[PDB]
Amino acid sequence: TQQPIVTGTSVISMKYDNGVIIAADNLGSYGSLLRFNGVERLIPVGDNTVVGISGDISDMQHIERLLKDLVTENAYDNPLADAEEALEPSYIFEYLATVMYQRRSKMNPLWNAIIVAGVQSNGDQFLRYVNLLGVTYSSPTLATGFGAHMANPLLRKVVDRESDIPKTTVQVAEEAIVNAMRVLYYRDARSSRNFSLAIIDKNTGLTFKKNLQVENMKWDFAKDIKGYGTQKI
Amino acid sequence: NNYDGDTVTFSPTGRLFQVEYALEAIKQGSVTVGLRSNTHAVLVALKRNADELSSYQKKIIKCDEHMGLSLAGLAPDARVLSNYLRQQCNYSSLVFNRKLAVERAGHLLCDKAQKNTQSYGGRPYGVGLLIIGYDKSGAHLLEFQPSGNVTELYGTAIGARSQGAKTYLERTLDTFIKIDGNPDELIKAGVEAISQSLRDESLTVDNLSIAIVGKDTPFTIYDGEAVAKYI
Amino acid sequence: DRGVSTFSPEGRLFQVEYSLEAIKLGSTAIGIATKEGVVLGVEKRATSPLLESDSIEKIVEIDRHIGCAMSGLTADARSMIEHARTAAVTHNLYYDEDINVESLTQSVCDLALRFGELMSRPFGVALLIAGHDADDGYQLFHAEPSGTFYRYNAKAIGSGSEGAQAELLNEWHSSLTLKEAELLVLKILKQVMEEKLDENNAQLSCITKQDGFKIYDNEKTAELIKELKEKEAAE
Amino acid sequence: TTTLAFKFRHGVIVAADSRATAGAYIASQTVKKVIEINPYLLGTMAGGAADCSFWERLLARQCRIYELRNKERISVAAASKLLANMVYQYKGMGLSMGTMICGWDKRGPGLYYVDSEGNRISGATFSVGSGSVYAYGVLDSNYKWDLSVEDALYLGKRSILAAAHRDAYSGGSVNLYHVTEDGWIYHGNHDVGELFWKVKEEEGSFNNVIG
Amino acid sequence: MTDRYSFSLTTFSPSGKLGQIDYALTAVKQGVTSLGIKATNGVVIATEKKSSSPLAMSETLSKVSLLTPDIGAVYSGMGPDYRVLVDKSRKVAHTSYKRIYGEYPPTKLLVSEVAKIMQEATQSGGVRPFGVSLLIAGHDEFNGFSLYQVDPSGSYFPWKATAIGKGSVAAKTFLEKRWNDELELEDAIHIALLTLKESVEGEFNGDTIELAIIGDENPDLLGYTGIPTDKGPRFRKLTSQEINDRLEAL
Amino acid sequence: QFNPYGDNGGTILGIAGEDFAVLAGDTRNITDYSINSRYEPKVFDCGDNIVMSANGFAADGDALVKRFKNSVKWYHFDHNDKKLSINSAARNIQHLLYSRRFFPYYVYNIIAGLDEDGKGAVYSFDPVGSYQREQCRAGGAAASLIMPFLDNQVNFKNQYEPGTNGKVKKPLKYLSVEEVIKLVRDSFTSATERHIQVGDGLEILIVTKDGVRKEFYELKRD
Amino acid sequence: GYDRALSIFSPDGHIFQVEYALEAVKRGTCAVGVKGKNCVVLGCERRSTLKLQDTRITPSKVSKIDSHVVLSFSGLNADSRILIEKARVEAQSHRLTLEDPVTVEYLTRYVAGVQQRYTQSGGVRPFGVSTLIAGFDPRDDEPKLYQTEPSGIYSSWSAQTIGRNSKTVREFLEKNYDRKEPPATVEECVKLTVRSLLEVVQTGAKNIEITVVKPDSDIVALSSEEINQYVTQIEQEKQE
Amino acid sequence: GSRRYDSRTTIFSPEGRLYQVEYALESISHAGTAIGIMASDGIVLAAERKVTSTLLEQDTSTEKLYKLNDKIAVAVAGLTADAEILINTARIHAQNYLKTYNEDIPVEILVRRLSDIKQGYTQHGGLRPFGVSFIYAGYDDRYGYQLYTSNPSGNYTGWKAISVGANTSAAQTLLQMDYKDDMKVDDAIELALKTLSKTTDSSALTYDRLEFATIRKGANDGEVYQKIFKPQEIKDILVKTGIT
Ligand SMILES: *[B]([O])([O])[C]([C][C]([C])[C])[N]C(=O)[C]([C]C1=[C][C]=[C][C]=[C]1)[N]C(=O)C1=[C]N=[C][C]=N1
Ligand SMILES: [Mg+2]
Repeated sequence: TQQPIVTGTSVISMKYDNGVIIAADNLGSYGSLLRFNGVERLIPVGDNTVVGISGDISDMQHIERLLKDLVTENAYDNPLADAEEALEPSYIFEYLATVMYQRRSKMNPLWNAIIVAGVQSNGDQFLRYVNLLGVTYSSPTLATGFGAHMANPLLRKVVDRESDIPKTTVQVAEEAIVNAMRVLYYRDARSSRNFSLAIIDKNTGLTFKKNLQVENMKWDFAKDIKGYGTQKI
Repeated sequence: NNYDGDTVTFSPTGRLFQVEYALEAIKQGSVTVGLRSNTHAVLVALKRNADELSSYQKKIIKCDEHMGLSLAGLAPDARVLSNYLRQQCNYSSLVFNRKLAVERAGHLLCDKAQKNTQSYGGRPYGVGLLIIGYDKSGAHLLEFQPSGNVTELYGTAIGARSQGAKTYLERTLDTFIKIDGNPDELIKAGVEAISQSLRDESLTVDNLSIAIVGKDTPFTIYDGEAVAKYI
Repeated sequence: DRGVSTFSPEGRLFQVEYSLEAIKLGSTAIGIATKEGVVLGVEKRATSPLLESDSIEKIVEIDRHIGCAMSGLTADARSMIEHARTAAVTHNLYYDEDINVESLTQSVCDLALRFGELMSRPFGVALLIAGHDADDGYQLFHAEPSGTFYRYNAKAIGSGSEGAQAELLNEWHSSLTLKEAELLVLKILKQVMEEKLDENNAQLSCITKQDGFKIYDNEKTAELIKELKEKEAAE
Repeated sequence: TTTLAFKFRHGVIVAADSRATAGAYIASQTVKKVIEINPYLLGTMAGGAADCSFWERLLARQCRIYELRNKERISVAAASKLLANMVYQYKGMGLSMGTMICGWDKRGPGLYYVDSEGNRISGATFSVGSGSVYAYGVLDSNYKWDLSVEDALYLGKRSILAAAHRDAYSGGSVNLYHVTEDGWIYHGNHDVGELFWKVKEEEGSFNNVIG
Repeated sequence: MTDRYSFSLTTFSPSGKLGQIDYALTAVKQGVTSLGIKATNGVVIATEKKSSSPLAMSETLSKVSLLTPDIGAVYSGMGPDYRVLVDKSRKVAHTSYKRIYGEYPPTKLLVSEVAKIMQEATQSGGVRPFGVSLLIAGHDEFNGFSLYQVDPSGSYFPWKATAIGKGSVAAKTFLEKRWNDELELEDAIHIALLTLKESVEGEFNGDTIELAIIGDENPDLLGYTGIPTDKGPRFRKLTSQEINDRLEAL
Repeated sequence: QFNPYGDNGGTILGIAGEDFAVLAGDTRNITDYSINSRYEPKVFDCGDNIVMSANGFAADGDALVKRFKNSVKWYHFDHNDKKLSINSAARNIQHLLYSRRFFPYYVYNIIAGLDEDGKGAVYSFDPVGSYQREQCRAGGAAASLIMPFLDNQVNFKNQYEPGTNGKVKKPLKYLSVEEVIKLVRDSFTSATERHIQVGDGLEILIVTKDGVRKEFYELKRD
Repeated sequence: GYDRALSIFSPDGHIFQVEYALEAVKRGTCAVGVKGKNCVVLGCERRSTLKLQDTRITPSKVSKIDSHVVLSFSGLNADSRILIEKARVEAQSHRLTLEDPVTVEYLTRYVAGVQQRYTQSGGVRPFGVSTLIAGFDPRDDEPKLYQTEPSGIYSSWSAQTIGRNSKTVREFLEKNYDRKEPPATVEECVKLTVRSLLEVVQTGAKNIEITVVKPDSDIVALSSEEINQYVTQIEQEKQE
Repeated sequence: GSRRYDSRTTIFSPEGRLYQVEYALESISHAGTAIGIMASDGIVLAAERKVTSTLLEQDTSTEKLYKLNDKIAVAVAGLTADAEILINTARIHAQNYLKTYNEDIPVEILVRRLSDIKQGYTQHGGLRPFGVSFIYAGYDDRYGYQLYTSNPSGNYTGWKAISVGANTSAAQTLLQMDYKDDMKVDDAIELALKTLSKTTDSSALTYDRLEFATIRKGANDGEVYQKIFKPQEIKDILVKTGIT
């Protein structure tokens, strides 16, 4: 049993017709202090998987090392390591899910919420969640922390059920994710303007975008707001 | 001679006699054949009886839905090694949601057998195994020796009089490899291969044991009247 | 000296082969499987007339549906029986059912090769495990110290085994009744035994689906011996 | 829960209700709280269903290997003692069991009370569970050694009914057993709803209730 | 790996002999001569510093060792075995006595502990006996001055005077003629030097001889003042110069 | 302080027929007042004509099912591909549950299939292994909403025959699979109305001698 | 730990260490057991090579395992103490867990199991001891007499002897003991036990020990004079 | 591996003897003779030190006679180092018993415990046995004065008079001749010294070659006193009995 110290906030994601999108801001908070501004919380595994992590950053860095070691170990005595016997999103997820549940069962958890996004060998989209309790679930849209409360409602307006996935393009899906990140910057007190975004497509592969910023923000209406009720000046 | 008392002792010519004696137990064992195409992989085994009142000792063991083996030598040692394979196949599924690659299954058996050849007190395994399976890179056939040596092959045979079946497969190499999408013809080639190792006795209904795995075929064993079709 | 788990140049474990020689010195035990049941019979072989023969326990219950006869160093069989009984009852605990005869035999045979430098040597006793289950019906198994087990229609182990097995070769057929099997075991036991066969120096038992495993009374066996004598004198 | 058992001239009667509760919610009304250890041995369940079920089924397996080893049926005293020693290892760990071990052995009919606290008591009459307090009134007032099997079966049935009526956590149905030297005999499942009205009419009892 | 020698390497032969102990005693016989003499007001222990090479600094190799402030030791036989026994002897004096009773052990009980360690090497699995005989001189309040010999078997005997190693038979005869119960410490040192000269071939001086005494308390060697009851160690190693001074009056 | 347990909501329902059995459960997964998934399967085909659902804490439910599927696999290996009967599976599951008596699987488990006589069978489990065979059983969040309805409409409780006035009960006539599925759908539709953790979808697994069949029905998404 | 396999098979199928343990039993002093109609008598030889012995304190040959069961032996004396201690511990453990004293058959089965365990365990040698275990089961009047040996086999006997010259006394018992009519009284049973030892013992003075066990935990050891009266009567009848 | 070098200390010979026990007894037969004699009013322990030297410090020396507690003492024959291991274990056992039951340990119970330890080294562990034979002299309120012996086999027996070590055959014959049941301590003292004087391999029996001890109720009223004799006291008793 511990408490989280340096933390990362929401990770958000969704499926679209040819793949998946995932995003997360670049902040490492220390309670109410916005301490570390250059923290990458999306970690690619090969060219077909991206693991997005929220929660304790020290435990994130530990998981990041486990994944790096997993790739090394998979290549051992494996001539098809870059082909048929490469790591799949489903393999990577089940491994983490196994680790998370085992750690909670020893009353010493990895204080994280994780979303594994990727595309399988057969072109199928993979998107599944796991957390410190070992709880797992899958949905067309997935989000952690505040994203669950604010992002999911917006992303579910695009993909409300399974049948909406083929009807959703990459441009529409990215637009929805970027909008959600803006909303989280308006409303989450432990968020940052700077974020990373990753697209895993079955045709165009893995596209990893860094140093993105929330833009097209609405603040001008603030000038007209005066006092808390009766004040006019 | 003076260097065969235990597994921990090299001979003056660099030989390990206890391992060689374990290898001898395989040659005493009943014949078993393995062969594959690009779509399927087949095991054929000649079972042995104690007498006319006795049953015919089982030769083939299932390890997973996509993998299994045939044995020749000490049957209990095959039970130990197959139990290990069952666990490893199972660890791969539970932890990684991943079917164990046949090549990696061979590497694990090699390493398990090796530990018994370098340490004092223990003994080498006294059995040879032919592992077949269908994984993400297609059909596979492996040969396991208790020295630790594992080899991927198109076809092979181990046990008594296995040289006859091995020569046949070496001639038929170009033919049986092309038998794709036809399980019965691939088994026929295996039954014809094991027939080259027979003397005096012939293939009867409770004598023959066949197993197959493939693209849309789980590892299944055929015994009794199920193999009368191929006699 | 030399390792306990050492292979011979022929590819056999010395200790396993030597334990098989000890089993050849043991008293005779015979098993016959039929569609009406499996019969088990043993030679008691008391070393002295003062020895109370009814205390000689070479036929043993493992469960209601599984029996067991032994031959060789019979003291070694006690821990095997104990394991078998535990395995049978434990499976009933975990699965609310009777355990398959083959599965029980496999569990006993797993102990066999657990020796090295675990126990210090192989078992010096062979077992005839007879029983019934719903899947494979009436069954008879021969469990060796090699860890190998063969199923048999009929089998003899002990000192008069090869002579008895040849006799079982000719006499057994798939339509044998239980009564015919009882007399057949008595006949072959009488043939290979040193002393004259009676109810006190030989013991019968059977396993049926209805009544389960039963060791025969000396009064019941005595009648089967008298029935045997008369039918041999009939021609 | 209401369970009872008592020794008498012609063996031992064993009776129990069938209600399982989860707070105020009635989870089940078809619970077998009498356990068949062996054809000459019974065990009752009260408190933790999981605990009582597991340890008494593990007992039955202990009692069975005893029979194979010793060519003899285990005594009620020895069986009760194995259970008591088993649960004593986990004392303070949170086990919740209130059981009776009922049977007939060489010493005649036998009845032992065993719980997770560590008590193991031999007695002619027991009742355990939340509704035991109601059952004891009917038992103590009508219990004799010279009881017929018919009257004894009714007494155990009537005693459960008394508790099922008053105790909110007891009810559903009554399971009856009679243990003889030739083994236990099951005497059926009796719905309390139907049984209550029947007893009310035939006996005249429960006048305060309208029917 | 694992130490798989869990069986005894020293066993009884048909004649009743414990071979390895006898062979250890043979190794002691080959060793350089060392001796001990007990006086009325002290004890002396002495040996030859057999230098393996003239380039070797023999001062760095100490054959005579302090075990406690009032107990010293010398040996004959295998040097490395002696060195580890001294390490263990120093430690056991603390762990099995000083940390319990708050004072240093009496000579006989420290000897008893060393003896035990040597006996165990004679019976325990996968070890050979120690190839040394020890001479342990010491003083304690209630037993006074004492001198003990300890053999590879673990057996120990108290001596008025004795010798072990190369020329022990001749040296013990020499000591029998010279020893009496009225000897002062200086007389014992003189006899020790006379006895030791007979077994030495080459150079015989303070640089080739190692000699120490158990005698009066040395407050100058204590290292601190302020506690009346602490009066300093009775063990003292004689210097090269101090030995040479007594070789002129020899 | 770290709490190793959670509540993922969900509700399940098992009904045993004369020669069939159904195991139904909603597809909604939740934490607190949030929805995790509108379609997260909760009832599984475990092999040997046995279906299973472990409702409550999803992580413990997934582990138990995973372990039972594993137990079935090894039962085939160890006992010559013998079919695991429903009564044998039930007893095995108790021992899986009680192996964690002092750190329980926080789930309410139900399995369904056919007994060895071919009749429909449902077994119900508490978190620590107490089990029993039942004809009708709901488990999980809205269990208390559904069970009283099933007592009335499956076992005809408190129902008597008109004209007799409480003297003669309504006879226990058997139900068909089509009649049972109607009761299942009405149970979940009613539970959806009054329980916030119930909704989104309903997946039913029907077991017969022919095998395991599935049926899916939408539920309200509010 | 010392794991060496000392008890192993030889080419002819013999475990020599177990067979050499029987030779230690052959060297041991003679012990005899005879069961009558309502009693069991245990006779034991005392070798008269050892005089100046204190017979008060010297370990007696017959040991009580419980109030109703006794154990005598032949072979290594030190080994027998280990089996007796284990048997005594088990006897109390049985009373403690099952609330009944051990049956004679159960106690024998335990001791025999211990002996067997030492024939296939690493780092240990077999017990050089054979035992005679006698007594009466709780609430039973049927006499019980069992024998064990180093290999671990055990069996029930109407009458039996073990130790040195046991071949001779067994010969005597086989012709003198009638199964249809066993020693009806204590006198007849003791007399037959003393007679059997007189075939081997030498002098009938302090060389013969006798212990009578009767039902319901009635165990007593005869004195020198009481035994000497049997020795006197036997030889006076023999002079004819 | 290591098997090659294992002597196998715990095995039977074809004749059913324990090799190492027999060879340990052979060792003990060369050790100095120790004698124990039990009288009605006490026990005597006498023992011969092995070929001593004039330069041996006798008054502070102890190789034969050891104190286990206030009521029990032992005479040693064999390897002294091996004996001290066992002696310390026996001292601890006596104190354990006293702590547990608040009563002094009965003699036989202490003897059985030590003998069981010796037995263990002959049956398991693969180690050589202790090359030691003890004579136990002790008193308790159950059996009174008691003499026991134990040897490397772990077998123990009770005695009126007994010898261990060298020349036991000769010594036992002499004791068997002159011993009587109504004997007293002063007479037993004389018998012990006379027996040693005749069986000794030395030219003459002197004070410096002996260890001597008595256990007497010759303590003021109902209690027992152990007397380990000093060199001068052994010299006086040698003159008194008329040996020197
Ligand atoms: B009885 O009331 O003791 C009863 C006996 C049990 C064997 C079914 N116990 C319960 O009903 C308990 C709760 C309880 C109520 C009153 C006293 C003590 C305990 N409930 C359960 O065991 C249970 C099991 N599974 C589901 C729900 N409840
Ligand atoms: Mg709803």
